[PDB]
Amino acid sequence: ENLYFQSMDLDHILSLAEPDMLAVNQLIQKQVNSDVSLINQLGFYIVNSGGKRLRPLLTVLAARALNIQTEQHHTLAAIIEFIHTATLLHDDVVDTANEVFGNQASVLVGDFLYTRSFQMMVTLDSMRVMQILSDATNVIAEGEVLQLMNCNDPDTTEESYMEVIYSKTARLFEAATLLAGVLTKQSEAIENAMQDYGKYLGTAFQLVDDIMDYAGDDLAEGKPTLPLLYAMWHGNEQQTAIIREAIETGNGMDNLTPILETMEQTGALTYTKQQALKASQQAIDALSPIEESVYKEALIGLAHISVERVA
Amino acid sequence: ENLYFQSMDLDHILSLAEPDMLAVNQLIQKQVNSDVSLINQLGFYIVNSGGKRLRPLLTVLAARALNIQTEQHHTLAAIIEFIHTATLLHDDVVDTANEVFGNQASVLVGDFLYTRSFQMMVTLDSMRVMQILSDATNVIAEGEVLQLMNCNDPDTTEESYMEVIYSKTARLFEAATLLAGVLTKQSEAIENAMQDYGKYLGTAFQLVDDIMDYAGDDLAEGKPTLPLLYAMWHGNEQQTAIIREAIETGNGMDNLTPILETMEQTGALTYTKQQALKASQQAIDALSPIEESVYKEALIGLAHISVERVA
Ligand SMILES: O=C(O)CCCC(=O)O
Ligand SMILES: O=C(O)CCCC(=O)O
Repeated sequence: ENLYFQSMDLDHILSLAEPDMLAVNQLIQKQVNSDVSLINQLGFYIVNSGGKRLRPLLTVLAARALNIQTEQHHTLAAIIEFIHTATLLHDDVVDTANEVFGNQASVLVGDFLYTRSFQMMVTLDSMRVMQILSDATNVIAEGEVLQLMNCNDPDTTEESYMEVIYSKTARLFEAATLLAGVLTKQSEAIENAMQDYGKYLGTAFQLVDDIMDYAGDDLAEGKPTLPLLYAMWHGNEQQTAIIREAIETGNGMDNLTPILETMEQTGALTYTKQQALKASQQAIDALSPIEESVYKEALIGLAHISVERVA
Repeated sequence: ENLYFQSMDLDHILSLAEPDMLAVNQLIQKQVNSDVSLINQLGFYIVNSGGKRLRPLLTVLAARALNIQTEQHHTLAAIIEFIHTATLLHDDVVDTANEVFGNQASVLVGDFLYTRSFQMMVTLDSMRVMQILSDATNVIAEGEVLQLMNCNDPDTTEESYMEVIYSKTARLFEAATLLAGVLTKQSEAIENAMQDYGKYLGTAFQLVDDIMDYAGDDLAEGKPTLPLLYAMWHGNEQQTAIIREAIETGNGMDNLTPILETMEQTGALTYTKQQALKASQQAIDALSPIEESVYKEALIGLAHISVERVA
């Protein structure tokens, strides 16, 4: 009887969003602009298709699900993607544009994007927007530093890993969806609903990323992600010691297959997949208060799509 | 007859400002804080005496010259110094905390300070403050990129050099003094007066810095500053070619004394000193509309002090 039993697939999501996404991409091009040639060249290299990405998609779908009557979500989407791009540039120094243009330029163009995003925020003329994004971006910075601290630390806890995911990835998604609610003057209940959707969706996406690494860039650098940690926690004495050493010394690739084996035997990747599935469902469940629309259906489909590669 | 004929000296300026400056330094300590250990350690290393510096001094003197009735200038001073410190950290990558803690951490803690400064701005509850500082910080980023472009470029013009000084140094001073006017709800005329004071003061300070380099860190890196450029422009054919090559190749120290000689013969350092003197006087002249007070006298003394080492 239910003709719309299937969740919305990616092609339909992307077709639905396309007019908004192309408008975001155009705004990003016009906003990347400065008189300074190097900014324009590095900018082109890193953000020429910036409006055609996941965080802008989320943002425009959220705003349309909330019946936005302006084009302020195009500005918001560009802000969010500039924050993401600035973060990426800076993270690749501390670990690409920095390989191509140097650490220095990548840092400074990161700052150019970052500061420009705040200038765009000011055009929205909302102190609440500034509060939300200044809080979010400070959290991101803290999360990136916490991540850098955890590197080579085999005593990293599950809670600390999850705090890194939350701060460095999920918080920006959470802000984007909350801000769609702010711009459209929604109730506290609806704002909370959208905030939770973003937070959990972003969590799902990062968990899946960490799974797909092993399904070993992280291994190489001594990065303690959940699959590697969980394998260490549940492995036999020799397995645990191999992984501890890999984390401390970065020599994991010399024991690549034994480590991958430990992950299989302990169900470490499975456990991480379970956490991703949970986040995805929590995101979907958060949208209960939201009015039905094709944009709501797209947000639900995105949550399904986030964990598709993992089932 | 005039018992106060002498401009206020540095000891009197610093004594007058000390209660405010110690309050700024305390706020900076409390605001540097996070749960993340590395932020607290790098933070301590770079900003533990941040409230005892030139930009906070300027800011608190400006606000008191405008009869501020709150302590919002302590927040402003901390914001300005966080912006400066974040910039410095980032600039030292692209060229110290990065030598000590690594490029990566220095970049990210820079971002922590930067984003925290915006969170502090939000506490001032003024959209105009956010507009001014988002504009200023984007200008700084652009200026830092323009500087990086000019490096090793012997065709850099005087106008381009001055644009770098204006964007990378003077604009932040200009914002600080303008913002003292914004916080104390001054007229447009008084705001303009304070803005100009900061702009010209910051210009003076940077010119003096560039003079004092030669009075050869810049030489080493192919940096085209006014003294080196002017020497090239006015030197004989052999002198000009030596300096052109030094800029392009960074081999200037192999011709250290001939270059220094060219600067002497051409009056290149003198010409730059003349520009610094001019900026200093323009700053003093901008304060004409400001009500008399000991804080006004301190601002005037600071402008004199800026160029003292050069006369
Ligand atoms: O509701 C707020 O104003 C706080 C925003 C923090 C966030 O959830 O992203
Ligand atoms: O007056 C304004 O609102 C613009 C501030 C730019 C500046 O002079 O620093």
